Amino acid sequence: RRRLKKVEEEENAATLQLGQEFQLKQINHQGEEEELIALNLSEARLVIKEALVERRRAFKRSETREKELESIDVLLEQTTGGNNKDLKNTMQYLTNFSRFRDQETVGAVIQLLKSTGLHPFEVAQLGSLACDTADEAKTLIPSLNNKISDDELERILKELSNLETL
Amino acid sequence: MFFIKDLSLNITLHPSFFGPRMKQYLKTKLLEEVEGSCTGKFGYILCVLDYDNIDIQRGRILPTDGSAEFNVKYRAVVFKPFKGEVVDGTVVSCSQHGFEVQVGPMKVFVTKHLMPQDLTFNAGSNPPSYQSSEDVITIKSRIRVKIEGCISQVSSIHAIGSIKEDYLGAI
Amino acid sequence: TXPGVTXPGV
Amino acid sequence: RLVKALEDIMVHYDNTTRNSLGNVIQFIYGEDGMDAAHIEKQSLDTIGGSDAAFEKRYRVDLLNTDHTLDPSLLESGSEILGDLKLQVLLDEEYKQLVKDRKFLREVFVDGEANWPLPVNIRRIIQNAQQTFHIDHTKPSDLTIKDIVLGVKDLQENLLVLRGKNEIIQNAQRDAVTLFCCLLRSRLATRRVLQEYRLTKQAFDWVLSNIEAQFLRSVVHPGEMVGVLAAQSIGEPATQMKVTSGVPRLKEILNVAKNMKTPSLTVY
Amino acid sequence: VGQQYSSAPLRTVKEVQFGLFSPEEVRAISVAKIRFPETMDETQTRAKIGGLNDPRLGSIDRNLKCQTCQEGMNECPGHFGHIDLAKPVFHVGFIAKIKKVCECVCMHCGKLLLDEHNELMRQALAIKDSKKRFAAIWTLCKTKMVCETDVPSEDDPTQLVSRGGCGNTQPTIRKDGLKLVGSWKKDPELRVLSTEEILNIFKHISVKDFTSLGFNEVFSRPEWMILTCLPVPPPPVRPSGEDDLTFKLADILKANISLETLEHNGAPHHAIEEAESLLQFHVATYMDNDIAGQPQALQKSGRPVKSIRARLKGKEGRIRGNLMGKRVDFSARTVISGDPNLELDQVGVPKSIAKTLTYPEVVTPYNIDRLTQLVRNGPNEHPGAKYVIRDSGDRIDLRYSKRAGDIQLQYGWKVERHIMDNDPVLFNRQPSLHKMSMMAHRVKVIPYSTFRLNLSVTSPYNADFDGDEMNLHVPQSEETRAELSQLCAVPLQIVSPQSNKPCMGIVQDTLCGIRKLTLRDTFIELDQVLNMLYWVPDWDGVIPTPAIIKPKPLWSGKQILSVAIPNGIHLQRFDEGTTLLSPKDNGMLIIDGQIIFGVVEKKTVGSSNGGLIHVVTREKGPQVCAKLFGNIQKVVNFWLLHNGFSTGIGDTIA
Amino acid sequence: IFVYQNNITPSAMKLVPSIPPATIETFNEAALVVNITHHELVPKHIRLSSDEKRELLKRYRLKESQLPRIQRADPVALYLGLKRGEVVKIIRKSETSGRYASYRICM
Amino acid sequence: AGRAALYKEVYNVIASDGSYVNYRHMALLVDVMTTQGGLTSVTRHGFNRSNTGALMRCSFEETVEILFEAGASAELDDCRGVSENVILGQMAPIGTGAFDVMIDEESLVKYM
Amino acid sequence: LKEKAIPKDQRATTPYMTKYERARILGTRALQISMNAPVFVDLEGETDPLRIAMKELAEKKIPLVIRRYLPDGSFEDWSVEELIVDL
Amino acid sequence: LRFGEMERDCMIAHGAASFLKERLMEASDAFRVHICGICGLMTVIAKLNHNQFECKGCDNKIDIYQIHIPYAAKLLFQELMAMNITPRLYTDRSRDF
DNA sequence: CTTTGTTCAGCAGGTACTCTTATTCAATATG
RNA sequence: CCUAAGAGUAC
DNA sequence: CATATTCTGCTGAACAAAG
Ligand SMILES: [Mg+2]
Ligand SMILES: [Zn+2]
Ligand SMILES: [Zn+2]
Ligand SMILES: [Zn+2]
Repeated sequence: RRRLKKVEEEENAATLQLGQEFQLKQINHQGEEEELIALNLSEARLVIKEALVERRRAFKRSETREKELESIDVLLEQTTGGNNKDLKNTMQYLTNFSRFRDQETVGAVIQLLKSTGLHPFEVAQLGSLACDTADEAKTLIPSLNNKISDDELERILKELSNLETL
Repeated sequence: MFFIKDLSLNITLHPSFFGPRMKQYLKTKLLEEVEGSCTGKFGYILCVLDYDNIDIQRGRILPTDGSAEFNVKYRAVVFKPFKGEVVDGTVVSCSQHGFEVQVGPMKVFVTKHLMPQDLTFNAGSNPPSYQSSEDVITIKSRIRVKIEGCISQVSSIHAIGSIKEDYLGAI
Repeated sequence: TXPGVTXPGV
Repeated sequence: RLVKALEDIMVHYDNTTRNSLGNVIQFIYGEDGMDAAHIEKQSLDTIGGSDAAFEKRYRVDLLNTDHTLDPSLLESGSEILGDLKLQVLLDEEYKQLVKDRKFLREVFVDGEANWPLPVNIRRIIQNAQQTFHIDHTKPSDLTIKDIVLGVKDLQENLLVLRGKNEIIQNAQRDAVTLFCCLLRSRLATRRVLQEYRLTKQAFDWVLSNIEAQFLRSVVHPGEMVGVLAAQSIGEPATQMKVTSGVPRLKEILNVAKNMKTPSLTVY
Repeated sequence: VGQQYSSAPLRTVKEVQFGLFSPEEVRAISVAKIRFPETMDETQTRAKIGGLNDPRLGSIDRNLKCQTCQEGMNECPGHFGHIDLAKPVFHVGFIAKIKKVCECVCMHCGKLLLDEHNELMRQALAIKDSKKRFAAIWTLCKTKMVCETDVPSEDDPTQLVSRGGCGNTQPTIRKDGLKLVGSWKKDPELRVLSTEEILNIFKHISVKDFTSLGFNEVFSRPEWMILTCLPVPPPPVRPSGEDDLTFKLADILKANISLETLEHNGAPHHAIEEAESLLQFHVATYMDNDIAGQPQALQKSGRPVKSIRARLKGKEGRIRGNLMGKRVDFSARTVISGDPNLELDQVGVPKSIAKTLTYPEVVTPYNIDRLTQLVRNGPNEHPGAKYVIRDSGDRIDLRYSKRAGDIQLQYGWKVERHIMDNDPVLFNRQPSLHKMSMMAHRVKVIPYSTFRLNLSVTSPYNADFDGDEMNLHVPQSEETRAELSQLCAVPLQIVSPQSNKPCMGIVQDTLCGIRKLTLRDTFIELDQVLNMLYWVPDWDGVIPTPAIIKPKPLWSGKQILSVAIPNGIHLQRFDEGTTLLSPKDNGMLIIDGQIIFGVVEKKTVGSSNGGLIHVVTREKGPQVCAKLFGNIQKVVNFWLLHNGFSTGIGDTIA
Repeated sequence: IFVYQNNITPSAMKLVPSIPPATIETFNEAALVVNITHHELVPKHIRLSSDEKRELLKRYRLKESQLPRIQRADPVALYLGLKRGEVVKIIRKSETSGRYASYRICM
Repeated sequence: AGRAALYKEVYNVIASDGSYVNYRHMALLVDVMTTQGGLTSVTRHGFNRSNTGALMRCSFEETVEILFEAGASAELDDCRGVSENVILGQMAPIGTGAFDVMIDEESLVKYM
Repeated sequence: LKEKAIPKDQRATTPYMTKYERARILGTRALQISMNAPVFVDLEGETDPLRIAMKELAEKKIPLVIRRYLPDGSFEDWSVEELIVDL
Repeated sequence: LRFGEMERDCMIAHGAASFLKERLMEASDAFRVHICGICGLMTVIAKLNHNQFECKGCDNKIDIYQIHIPYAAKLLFQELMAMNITPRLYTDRSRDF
């Protein structure tokens, strides 16, 4: 409720203290509750590209890194206007650190991490970080300690590194 | 990291704007106002998803004013950094106090106190960089940084990162 | 009473 | 004091009369849901008169000669006699009129006939008579079945509460029961065919105007009936054995335990 | 210019949450610590820093901005200061409540006396509303004068269960002025309960205990009823000769400094107690100067000091004298006079009043021409405009702006112009006991110094013309104008919900004239018939065939009056002894808008149910009823003017 | 129902509330001489079942407290044995309409 | 029956001098006075004593005491009453304010 | 708000526009017309915004909906097009 | 002229809410004041030209609203605050009807 | 485990509007 | 400019 | 020689008393 000025804990991914508005379940615009899904770098990049191309088609009706950058710059200039410095920086950051190419690989990764039955934030971080070994991932993400077996995490990171392209 | 969240914004429309293109005006004014914006509550707001049909609802006339107050609900993509989170980035600048790394739409400043003693500043090389015994970190160099602090700023945020932990630094 | 014309009482 | 007490009373969109807290004061405004300004004094013909007079006024028999009707009253004056279904309609209509007579005699112990009711049926009947030029000699084009079914449908169309559940329907019937009693008192088969001599178009026009006026007389949600009542009570007090007038009103509103003239009535 | 644009979102207050200031909240919101009782420094030209008029609390001079918000006196709401009290004092408005709370909580261990183990405590705590809960808890726990560290078991009164009680003896607590005295049972020992120990016992009350007493965890804890920090209101609250609140705050600071010096330098407990009592009295009289028994804290001028409670309560207080009812602009008041030649819904407005009262008309392509013409006319002639409100908020006064040249109006601007004909205006006679005593009329500008209203509309107002004054309010927006014309219009108020009968009728000279006109003796020649027919504005233009054709064409009064009655009206009232034929010409029969028979008098055209007014307004609408009022008044007044009526001493002689 | 002659000793009043669901109702013979419900001022009172109360609150969108209140000491409430929370339907011969049905909740 | 007797008393007072007031006004008055299970007097100790909002209650009588009790009890005022909105200077939810007027984009486009 | 909104197919309020509803529609529409709002009716020379709003309402060309609030907070959306103006 | 209590009562009886509001706010005293959603108090330092809103104590700068209340209402609330009472003004419903 | 039998308890007074007239602590005391 | 008092007008 | 302070209306709630 009001609680006047209520004290709160400092956010910490190690403790997974995301926030009161970043809880696991969120009420959608339809009135029901959905699990808070978190997008990895490639998944978020694909979502942004789909949104921008859909906006471009709506306005119209009413791979290598360099050509990708040229195409995204042209599409960004064509679709939206100015004051997109943050958007441009985010887009170039995503294209530079693009862990995946297209829909098939990101879908396979997301369904595998769903089958892992883990926290959405942790699986998104796993899909974002290109770790190599198991203990390395554990020390990179403190929230993974005492949650999954060492062999399973190591093998799933092995398949993720296998799915790495270019 | 990147998330998708359900946001809502109140828009006040003047009586002169109730033409057949009212939906277009509302959709355009939602943009240029929240696209790529920054706030402490949700971090950065980058783009709006599902633009084909944004929920605008009915819209209430403010009494004695005539302006209509719409509560437009939409899906937005956000980038809120979090404490103790490892993320990739690109070095853009170095200085005496530390170096700035480009992570998405934000610049994270890692101070000289948050590096191992083997890594030291070097202004002799042009541009000035940070050189260590085994590796060197220069401009436009990929580096992984762990964010451990977030500072709210005006129309932007400057987080605090580190590479002191194991397997942190240039790849 | 009232007041006026508390209560009664109070 | 009265205005401050009643300042937050309002008629809401479900016709209940609620204060600021949402507490129900009346489940329907004025126990009939009617705007006060749309109420006129009208006479209930069923409650008054004698049983013989009541039968002569309302009872119509298609099979006997004591309470038969003149065949020249209506077009089918010679074919209705000997009918069974139309006699059933008359039987049930007169039974309903008798029930209304008993109910109204129960409601008003003194048998008072003139009471305030929303829609003035008499003026509607006179307007129809003057507009359609009732010659009072040509047999009426109306059929008795038409009269009965039209009255039934008109009662079905007098809606105060629009809900679609048994509670709201029961409340609607209870809200419109008295005006339905008046309507049946006025728009009877004998009275329509003989006293007024409506035609088919005139009868339909009468039904339409009654429905329109009743739907117009319903109280409008958002009416500030509390301040209206407080003012309508306080203002007459300004114009003003047992205490009366301003001191008695003072005593009543204060609910004083001690009163100047505590009197009791024994029957 | 009003208030400039603010980027903060605009919302409407949905809920008001009352409570108490925590001392830390006062210290957090305060922008200064007031220490010096002097309002002005030694220079006597500036506000002393740290004084009661600290510029951080708001600017006392128009020439200077507020030191905190850097805004003018127009914008600056004023920001509170804080006085850190040397010793805690009782809040005058809560002492009784405090006397109850300390009577419900053990004065040593700080716990509620009767826990749920008591039989009646389940009933008491089950109450929902906080006030009733606290009333029950007080009326049951006042009689208990021991903490009861060991109570019989709830399951059975055989074994004893020990709760968190200390077993001490609670004192009987009374109040002697502004202090509480406790008497302990003799093993009575009387001593004054210091405010510090009461605050200490309040702060030790458990959350569950004081939330069962009605207090809230967040908004109002019981220990916040004790004043340790005084929130100093800004100079907007006490504008300047200083205000009474300023002198009271100076006295409070003086007492605080005296107590602080006495405590620091060391003093006998007599002097310390005297200073503490003086501070308590000053604070209490600052918040409430109408304390029973205690003498009023007089001002320097020997008069009682106006406290905050005095400022709020009463007819002239804030709530009743400035919020429920306040003085409003765009209102006029003057003597009224009768005008039989005005319509029922019209009110006569003096030309000067119309030139003063103004309405803002939004400039639109549909009314640019006439608004421009009014702007050209200026405010010194009627009709005209008095102001031009620009879209930027700047206001052009039509006076002194003629030198710069003609003003070019733009769409969206406002022309604040004189009220013209057909402008809906609320019109009132006070006391205004009912809604019919406050009705929307249409302006008719007239060249005389009195309001002019129809004779028939005086009855709802209860207005005569023997010196009565009436009020005129002008709506300043199209929404208010429209709802005023569609809800409060005079024709719509003809039938009163007060008695479901018309409230306006034909009265005074028109009623006598209409009785004299409709007599069977009254026959009207051709010329007077033509004049009377022309006086009916909606007369269809056909001369009715005379009631008598030979040997001389004569129209009866009923025939001419029936022209005023609208077509399609049937009325049939039967008086005492009347038949279908009318030997006495009483009763009333009107068929198809023609008076068949009956003398028209109070029972027909007066404000009675079933009369002509009621029938017409229920058959043809309120507008036609007002038209009937006008037509009847015009024709009857013409006939009475050309016929004459009087009264004298001979009328009282038998 | 316990029907007494003059009065009950208060030492017996305290033990009147027995083990639930058993309830003891005390009535005075002098107070029971005249049946108040036959008075023309007293309208028709009908206790509502739990389903009927639920339906009433559902159809009118009411809460428990928003209903008109009837004390659990009112002579009619004692007459019909109303317990707290139960709603009585009140049938009244109104004069603007023939029948008016109100509802009062026991407190 | 107490409410019926109260209405009869009020009607007798009104009609003692021959004046007539419609049934529904006095019915509303006597229903308000008897809606709490007991006869509520039209006074500060009567209607003014009800959890109907601190701002409304104080505007009648004993203003400062009502404010003090509301502050001590941490009352929440929902601003559903006329007096609350009058004090706060906003459109009361009465008459024209008993509803919200809104705009239909689809209908407006449907016009042209 | 999805729970609050009573579905259109089972609204239970009067289909007739109330005097207060009509007054507020006329006031709001006249206020908008005064501020150069688009007109959806042809004008026959009228210049008063109030009578422009009256002409708009007479032939049902006002694109507003009444959100009638029930005492419990639930509301019904009645379009001015489907409201019957009998008064 | 005094638009007293019972004139307001007559306007309430007429059902004209907007005219009553215009009488009590625009005609007499319309005051725009800033509050915050954390504490309903009017202790919001609002530098409009610099476009900075800050409520000290709550330590917030992004949760500020503006309301239009009569200056008499603002003075009443400030006197209540001076009298150790918090008239916290909240612009959203925390309880259902 | 119930019985009477004295003594103290707390205010409000209708709605507007017009005008006039007096008055802002006295003076002894110290800088 | 404030406060108080008085006189008066319409109910 | 100039500023500073010394009429008109009641029922309970509470207190002493006790077999
Ligand atoms: Mg007079
Ligand atoms: Zn300021
Ligand atoms: Zn204790
Ligand atoms: Zn705050």
